[PDB]
Amino acid sequence: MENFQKVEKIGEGTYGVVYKARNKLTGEVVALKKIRLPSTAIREISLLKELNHPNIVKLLDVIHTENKLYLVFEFLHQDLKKFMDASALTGIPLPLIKSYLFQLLQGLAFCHSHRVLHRDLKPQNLLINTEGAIKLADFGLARAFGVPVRTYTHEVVTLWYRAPEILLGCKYYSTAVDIWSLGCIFAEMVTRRALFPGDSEIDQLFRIFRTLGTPDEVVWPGVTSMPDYKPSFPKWARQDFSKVVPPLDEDGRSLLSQMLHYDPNKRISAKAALAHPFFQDVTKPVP
Repeated sequence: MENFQKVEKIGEGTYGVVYKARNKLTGEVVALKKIRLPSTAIREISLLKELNHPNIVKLLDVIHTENKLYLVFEFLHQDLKKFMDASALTGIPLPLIKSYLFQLLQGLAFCHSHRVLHRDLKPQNLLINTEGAIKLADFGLARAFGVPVRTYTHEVVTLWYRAPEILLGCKYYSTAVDIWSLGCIFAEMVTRRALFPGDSEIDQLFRIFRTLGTPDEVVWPGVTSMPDYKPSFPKWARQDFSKVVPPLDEDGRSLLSQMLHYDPNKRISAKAALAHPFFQDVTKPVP
């Protein structure tokens, strides 16, 4: 490319490496992602150039050159995974949990209003600044290519944040998949512990059943007709959420419960969740 100077590698996303880089012409400091290459990828990333929102990482340009796709992004400060790790002793304060959950729902509501799914929400894919904003990153190829099992580095793509409709092998995905993922992140921010740390598809599903109870045709009409559903699934009782995410207050447990509804058609929308009593006292603090 020979137009930007790489200052440092800052990450490996699902599809490619990411560099802090400095535009040699504009002095501009960017995040530069490089994906090794097909034409469908390029056309899909181009639609992202229009998906602008304060809670989506700003895509500044897309360059198809030399069997490579470079994405130029605005430069933020750290991923949420690092901030959660850094905070494991103290715990992220609630108003900041509340602020971040508010902003992510705002980002999802925008995406979902334009029928764009993230499909791979997780702390690794959320970027914060010093200003106390949080942003959706690493999405837009999922509609076309789905979610790979592994990264370009052959790292395992975590299942901890996958909706059960996906794990049970439904091949048509609603916006509800993102709400599940965000519910998982919410609980993790509170408890400083992954809600459903599965290491396999069936291990992920059984962790979900152990906490929320095994779904049946009552809670989830059609579920036992899912492609990968087995009548031989063990039948666990639903657990008290007071056990699951202490010491989250009643409004939090109630929002979370609606975010982890088994039936994607009963699961709260981004837009509904923004109206939830849990956000009545919402503010905007910083790390």
